[PDB]
Amino acid sequence: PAVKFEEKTTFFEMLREHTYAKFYELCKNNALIYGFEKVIASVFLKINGNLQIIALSTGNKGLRGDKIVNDGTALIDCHAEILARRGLLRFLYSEVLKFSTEPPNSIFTKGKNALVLKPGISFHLFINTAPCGVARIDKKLKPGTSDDLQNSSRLRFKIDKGMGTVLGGASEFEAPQTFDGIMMGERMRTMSCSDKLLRANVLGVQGAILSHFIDPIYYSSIAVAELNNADRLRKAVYSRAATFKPPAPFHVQDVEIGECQVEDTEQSTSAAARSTISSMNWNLADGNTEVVRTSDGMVHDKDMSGADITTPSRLCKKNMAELMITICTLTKTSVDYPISYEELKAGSQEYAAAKKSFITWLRQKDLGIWQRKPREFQMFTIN
Amino acid sequence: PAVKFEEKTTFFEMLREHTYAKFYELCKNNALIYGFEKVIASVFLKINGNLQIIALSTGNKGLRGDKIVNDGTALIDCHAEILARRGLLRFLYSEVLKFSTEPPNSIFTKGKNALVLKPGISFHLFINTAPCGVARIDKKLKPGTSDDLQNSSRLRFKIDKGMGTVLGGASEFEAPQTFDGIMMGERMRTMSCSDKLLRANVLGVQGAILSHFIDPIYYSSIAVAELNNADRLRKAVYSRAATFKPPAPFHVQDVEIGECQVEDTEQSTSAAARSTISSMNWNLADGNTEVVRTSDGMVHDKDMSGADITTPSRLCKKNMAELMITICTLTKTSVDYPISYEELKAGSQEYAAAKKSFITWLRQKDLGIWQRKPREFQMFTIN
Amino acid sequence: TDETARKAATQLLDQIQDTPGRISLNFETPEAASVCPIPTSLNQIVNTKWTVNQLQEGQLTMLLAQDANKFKSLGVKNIKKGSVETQILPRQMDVKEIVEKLKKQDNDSDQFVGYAAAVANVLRRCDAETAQKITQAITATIEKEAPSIVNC
Amino acid sequence: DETARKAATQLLDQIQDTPGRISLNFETPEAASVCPIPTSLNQIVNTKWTVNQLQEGQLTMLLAQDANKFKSLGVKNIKKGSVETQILPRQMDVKEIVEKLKKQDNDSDQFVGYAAAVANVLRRCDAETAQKITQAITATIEKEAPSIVNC
Ligand SMILES: O=P(O)(O)O[C@H]1[C@@H](OP(=O)(O)O)[C@@H](OP(=O)(O)O)[C@@H](OP(=O)(O)O)[C@@H](OP(=O)(O)O)[C@H]1OP(=O)(O)O
Ligand SMILES: O=P(O)(O)O[C@H]1[C@@H](OP(=O)(O)O)[C@@H](OP(=O)(O)O)[C@@H](OP(=O)(O)O)[C@@H](OP(=O)(O)O)[C@H]1OP(=O)(O)O
Ligand SMILES: [Zn+2]
Ligand SMILES: [Zn+2]
Repeated sequence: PAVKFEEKTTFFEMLREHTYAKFYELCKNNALIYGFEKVIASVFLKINGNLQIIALSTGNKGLRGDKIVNDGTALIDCHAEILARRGLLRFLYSEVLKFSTEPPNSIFTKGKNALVLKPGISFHLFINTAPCGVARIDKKLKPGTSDDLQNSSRLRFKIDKGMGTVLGGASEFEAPQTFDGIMMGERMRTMSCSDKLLRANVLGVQGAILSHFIDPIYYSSIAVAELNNADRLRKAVYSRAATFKPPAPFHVQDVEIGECQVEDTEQSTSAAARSTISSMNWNLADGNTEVVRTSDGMVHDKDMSGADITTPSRLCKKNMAELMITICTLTKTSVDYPISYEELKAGSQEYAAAKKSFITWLRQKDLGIWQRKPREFQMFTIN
Repeated sequence: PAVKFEEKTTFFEMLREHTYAKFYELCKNNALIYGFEKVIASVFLKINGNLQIIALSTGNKGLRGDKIVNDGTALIDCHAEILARRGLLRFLYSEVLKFSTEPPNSIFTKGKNALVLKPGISFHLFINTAPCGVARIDKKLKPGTSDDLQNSSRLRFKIDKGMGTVLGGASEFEAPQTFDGIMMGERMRTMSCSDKLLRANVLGVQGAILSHFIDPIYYSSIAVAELNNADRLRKAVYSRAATFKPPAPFHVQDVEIGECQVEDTEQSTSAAARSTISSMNWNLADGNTEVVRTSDGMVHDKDMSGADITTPSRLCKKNMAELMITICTLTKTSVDYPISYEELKAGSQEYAAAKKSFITWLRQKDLGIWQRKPREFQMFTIN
Repeated sequence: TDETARKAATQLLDQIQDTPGRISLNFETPEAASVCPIPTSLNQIVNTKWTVNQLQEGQLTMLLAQDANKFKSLGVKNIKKGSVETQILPRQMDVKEIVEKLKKQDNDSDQFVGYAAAVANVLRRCDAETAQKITQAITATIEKEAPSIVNC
Repeated sequence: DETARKAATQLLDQIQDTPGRISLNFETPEAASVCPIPTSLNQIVNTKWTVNQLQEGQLTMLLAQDANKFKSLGVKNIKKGSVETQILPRQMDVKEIVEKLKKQDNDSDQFVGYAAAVANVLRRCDAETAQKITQAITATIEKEAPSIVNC
């Protein structure tokens, strides 16, 4: 049962309890997702004391290097928080459409130059475990030496195999990743979930493509089911860029972290269920669960003859681009016909400038090198 | 208690008898370590017709996955033949100090570019049983497929809380180890004692840090009580890397392999006597025994009748580095500051090149991938 | 302890099961509101006419099924922006100086990723007849120079 | 049977009276035969050094010993960058390489597979033979396609 003494912590437990409660409700439809509770994350929408789960996802692995594609049909990262953010993006597209048909019905209202969230709307992220990277590499009460603390705050990246991250020391891996090189055998570097959450609180969670329509959206709170979790998560997520001054409208979100003070998920997260290779994601926008094979980053199914087939996931780059094109064609927004995925993302001057400033500031303050994917990942044309 | 059948090859018999006699002599000072002698190893200093034990150690288990540390205070490997090498390292440090003050008293002499061992002085290693890994076969390593002949030389490694030794590169082991990966329950891989003895025979026993002062030191012989294992022991520690040609200061030592006529291997302490968790080690340099808990690699003690105290071992990386800096300060050999443990080991140019060449050669010859520890294990600063 | 606190606790525990993922914190009584203490920074209570229950599962599918006439505009337009890297979309056209360099060069500390990339790039550009002459040639060189590595 | 047991009893005494120190009776063929050492380990040198001064706990005494009488060794330590040798390739088995080095529909994969096979063949080769394979491949490429590689 949902065991919690309803004192002094309840809200974040209610985030924890309702995440697992929704998960098992999804298992009632598709029992195939049994055992995926190892690493699960969710996003909640809060209004005036009311909560509604927006996106739910699980996963602790990523795309393998030899399975990369240039058409954007593969999910590069399948960690729980990343897929929760992607489902949140899909819900945001749905809400933008809802505004486009009935402004009163939607969470958005027309701002000065873009869609702005209505007053009282807040988004909260919950993770059953500490995000990989800086937030996990320390659990001791104190490090003692300040130097070992600052190298404990350096940017880290995951690799195409394994459930941990590798310290990307300064002046190392400055060479851009290449599509041919990764296919030749080189392991694909992808940034850790801690640095991805840092980016989410700096540049917003909405991403580059949604930045055409809406103002930046930030997580109001990030909840983890680990008992202490207090200073380390702050350092990993907000404090590293607390001195950064992003250009307008972006700002560094002073996100709040609240701890699930009982039933902290470590045994259910750090053993046994790691044998799974399939991740799943759910969102309010679609209302149904989708299971994605993490090794190749695509959702597989049995054909009409009972044989295995593959298809792109709804959270992939190509599907998001197609959804946004549908948004524009329904909203009557004029767009250039021949464009690529990165050209559309580069079409946001403010978001692109803020991202470049953030990466350059991370460069100057020697937090590390941000591991950009090869450009060929985003050169595919959509229409 | 009683040796047998003199006039045969019995120098190794004397080594075994004196190792056991020294262990039983250390029992009287500390009655806690009774029954540990199931897996015991020792190192002897030889000069002409005089023998002197300088390192003695016990243990057959290693560091647990969830108890790893980043400050280098934990003993990662507590196997008997490894803690013996660490005690030998401490003895060599003591001998370097003795050379600093009394050149005629120390075993070292001033060479062309580094301290060189005195003529006639040699070190001999004794192990109660066969080293873990290649040197022993009990189960499932039997004929039936000709491809298993390759596995007779391939590298093997240990696993935290695991038993026996497993081959490398099956489905998961072809990936780097990560601190935040071992945290939350990835299996930490430590190379088997058979492969570590191969590294000792190729790059020397002095290690990276002690290579700053002294030329490489090699075991003159390795003695294992277990009968008829001499052929396989020689294959595990010398033959499979005989063709390797390390840089000029290093060479592959043709270690003499010997066995004792009277021997026993039934003592394996795995539900054999009491399933001992802790281990002990003794160094001539210190002159007193020490007991560590291999589950965490720390010395556990009691004081004021009510407390449990965790204390780093004298063989831990932090203590070895502290001894190194004390030696340098005492001898006025200036060292850079700040400097990490990884930087200090990498500072030994000749040893680092030899180690890289050895690992690369092992990889090329399809012997296996040498499973390096995460860099976070050795990033701590020394001051 | 208190009966009101017990009632609020039972309310929230039952709400966990009645509709998972949907929460309604107690606000009908200030004492009963203490069962779920909102964080000080998250307690930004404000008057708004919109409410949670207006979110429906599968709303994206519902909105796509609507007719195109119901949908209004936002007064915006999207403009392409050429990436700072001007290199062409398929990197089959590796720069000629580059691909010659990684083939003529000797220091393969990149562990042959560069050489393999150059080999793939020259293979792609060559005619199908020239490509096959090249790849049996590379095969023969591999089987002749290093037979201990290939013929297992 | 003379002097053999008289030699043996000394070794039998050492294991009980002086644990950890072994003395072998040399310079007497009858006494030397009781515990013959291997000829590889027979490094008899007339050194002035003796093992008797290896005092137990010598490190403790030397550390508390005054720093004045600790003369310098001459050497000096300098850091070097811990080369981030992250294991670059995803390894593949030899039986794997042979098939992918043999496929004829390589152009459909844009020659990625064949080049990967070539790379991992080169990776597992020794430096001399890998370099010679490199020159051979460059030579056959320059011979077969001067049109594409302008040299
Ligand atoms: O997968 P996400 O974390 O959701 O973020 C991904 C992606 O990151 P991954 O490569 O790890 O998937 C890119 O980040 P890079 O790794 O390439 O830096 C990319 O960033 P760029 O577009 O700057 O390359 C972009 O993030 P953004 O939305 O800020 O553009 C992108 O999101 P999409 O998958 O939706 O493109
Ligand atoms: O004494 P061991 O238990 O065998 O420890 C060694 C030792 O490291 P320490 O100095 O920390 O004891 C090695 O160092 P050198 O032989 O080079 O002095 C080496 O470390 P590096 O290869 O990193 O230099 C290696 O570590 P690894 O396993 O990463 O190869 C290994 O440590 P483990 O005990 O962790 O096996
Ligand atoms: Zn993660
Ligand atoms: Zn062992």
